[PDB]
Amino acid sequence: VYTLPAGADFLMCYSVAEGYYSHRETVNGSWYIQDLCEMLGKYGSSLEFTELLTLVNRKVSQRRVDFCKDPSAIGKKQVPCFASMLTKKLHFFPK
Amino acid sequence: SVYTLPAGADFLMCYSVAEGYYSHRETVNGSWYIQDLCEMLGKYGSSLEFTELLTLVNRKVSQRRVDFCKDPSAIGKKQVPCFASMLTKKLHFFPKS
Amino acid sequence: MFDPAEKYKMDHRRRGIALIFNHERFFWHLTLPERRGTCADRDNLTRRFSDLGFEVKCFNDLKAEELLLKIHEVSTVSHADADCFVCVFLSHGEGNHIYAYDAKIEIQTLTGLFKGDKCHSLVGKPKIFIIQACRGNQHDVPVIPLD
Amino acid sequence: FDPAEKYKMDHRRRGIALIFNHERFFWHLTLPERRGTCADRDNLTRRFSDLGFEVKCFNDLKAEELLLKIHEVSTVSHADADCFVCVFLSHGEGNHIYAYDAKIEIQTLTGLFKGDKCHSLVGKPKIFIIQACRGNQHDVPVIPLDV
Ligand SMILES: *CCS(=O)(=O)N1CCC[C@@H](C(=O)Nc2ccc(OC(F)(F)F)cc2)C1
Ligand SMILES: *CCS(=O)(=O)N1CCC[C@@H](C(=O)Nc2ccc(OC(F)(F)F)cc2)C1
Ligand SMILES: [Cl-]
Ligand SMILES: [Cl-]
Ligand SMILES: [Cl-]
Ligand SMILES: [Cl-]
Repeated sequence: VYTLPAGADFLMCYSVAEGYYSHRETVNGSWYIQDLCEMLGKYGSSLEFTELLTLVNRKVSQRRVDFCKDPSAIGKKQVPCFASMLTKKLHFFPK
Repeated sequence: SVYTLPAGADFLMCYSVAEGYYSHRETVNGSWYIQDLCEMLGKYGSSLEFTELLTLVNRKVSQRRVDFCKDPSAIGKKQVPCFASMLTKKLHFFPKS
Repeated sequence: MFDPAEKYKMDHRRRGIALIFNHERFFWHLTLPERRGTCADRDNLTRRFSDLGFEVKCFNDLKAEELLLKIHEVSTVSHADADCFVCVFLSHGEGNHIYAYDAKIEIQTLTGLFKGDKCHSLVGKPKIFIIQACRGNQHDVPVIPLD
Repeated sequence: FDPAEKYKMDHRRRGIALIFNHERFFWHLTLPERRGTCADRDNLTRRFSDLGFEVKCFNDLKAEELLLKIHEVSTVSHADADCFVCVFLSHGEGNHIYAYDAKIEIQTLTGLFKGDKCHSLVGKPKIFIIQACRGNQHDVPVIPLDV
């Protein structure tokens, strides 16, 4: 067979791209974990996990800062970022 | 339709290697990563989702190893590429028109 | 045949461990803001990963020594009968570091424990890191498509 | 909310694929020549042309020339294009890529195509492909415990 790189088969899922702030709703948690969990609830046991993370990018991209003591932050945005060193399709079908 | 977009959304950053690592080459036919990317584009570019295709590129580059080097400690060494997605939708390159 | 539809083998006895490091407050001398709502995030992830068959192990406000001991321990147990590994950090960060309660830790130290040469029983298996942390001090700005 | 949603790829043109191909460097950079990059550039040109891209290749541009060319492409109309591809075949250092004579922050190059700078690519994919070493560690071979 072929050997693998010791760094293969990692998936790094970040709330934001390097350089940017991440955001939260006042009480119910971060934008990113709320939207990740909603997508896990609806699609986690069927969709390929990177397809699911792409839906999370779309969902978080719809959010905006509604309330902030800094008025320059109002209306500001976030897109998450996932970095894949995966080599195969990843599914969490029911066991 | 109803929502604004982040100015940084819908970027895809495709790297030959993860941060911190050397990338490799054959030298006649070029880099491991561009050779395997181009082979997958040739076979699957017009059908597969582009991140699905990049995952096949990760698998193909992961199969390679350093066979010849003046540094003998480098023999058998390895590379995995890395793609960073800020995409929000599926990306296909179906034939135009 | 190189099969473009190839899936990771996910028919092991166990899904695997989902580790969650949940950081709400920090050592006063770090002058880091409280992460109000992180307990909702931790509970939401616990439910969703449990529903996907993970053994969820949550740790709240660990200090650097405690967090390193715990993650090192998980890296040295057998994952031979597991499909995969998930590790979640809910905290502040700085560059390529994540904050424990008292100090920051290089992210490469944490992922390094699960690399193929350190964690033989996860070779060929997905290692999934999920990091909720700001990664700089710029706010992304809103745009709309032309038309 | 449709989980199968695809980018709109039915515009008149696929769009531009920009390729910055760097084989040799200003002698005072002490950077090794990139023997084989010619093969990579030609291979990409064929594959992207076959996918409908207008491929525009530049060999061994100096920093000023590279910035002028990429700024030009960021300020033309992509209203009738599906997407944008940009390829760098060069050496790098941290979050920099090398032109012939000097390094350039990758964020300056990607930044030109952000939605607030490039209105006609808003809602469209921007794809950056970078063939460059990203440090001085060789990854090591491992085998799954199963075999
Ligand atoms: C109104 C303040 S803001 O929106 O301009 N912004 C300032 C920069 C930091 C941002 C922030 O607080 N981010 C954040 C903190 C904690 C998080 O986790 C959570 F607490 F669990 F939700 C997520 C995001 C705010
Ligand atoms: C035997 C030398 S090695 O394989 O240990 N290794 C040392 C570190 C750098 C590696 C290398 O040359 N990588 C590389 C250089 C140039 C590239 O672009 C290309 F020339 F177009 F292919 C790709 C990869 C060698
Ligand atoms: Cl998707
Ligand atoms: Cl963002
Ligand atoms: Cl800002
Ligand atoms: Cl091994």
